[PDB]
Amino acid sequence: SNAGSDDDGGDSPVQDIDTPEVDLYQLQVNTLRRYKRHFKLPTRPGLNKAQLVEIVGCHFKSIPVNEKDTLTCFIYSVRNDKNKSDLKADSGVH
Amino acid sequence: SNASKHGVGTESLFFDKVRKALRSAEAYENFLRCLVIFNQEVISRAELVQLVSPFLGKFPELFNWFKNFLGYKES
Repeated sequence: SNAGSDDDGGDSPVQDIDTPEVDLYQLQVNTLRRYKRHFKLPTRPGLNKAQLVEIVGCHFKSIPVNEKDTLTCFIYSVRNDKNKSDLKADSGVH
Repeated sequence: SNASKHGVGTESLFFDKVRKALRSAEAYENFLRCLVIFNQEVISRAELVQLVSPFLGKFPELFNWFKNFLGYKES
């Protein structure tokens, strides 16, 4: 009948793939901790690799993104500075 | 406007491939999420290429394009 719900009327879209899943365990410990530091994820002391991946993955599944802008940022930075170091402290906490 | 016209060309080709290959909306979002965290100084270069391995790694031409764009030596 339609026009009564916002659900999908195809049951299953055209996709023979189970949707590729991202392995976050491959990432370096430093990378996962960096995610937690840059996104500010307060955690308990004594974190391990598996712990990081779970926390990172849980938050990684909920990242707001925009095609045009995200592509622009990617294209821009990579064609300019491929991972710039620039060692500088922002917040003078101590 | 003035994006994928004269400036962006082969990049748009790449992204079209990625969009068409991943097929899943959330999977393509995943790719873009890898992009934003890379942009946000979170993940390293190789970390970026490696992360999308289960996605773009199936497609040699596509993943190689990605490597070539990132300047991925590994040599």
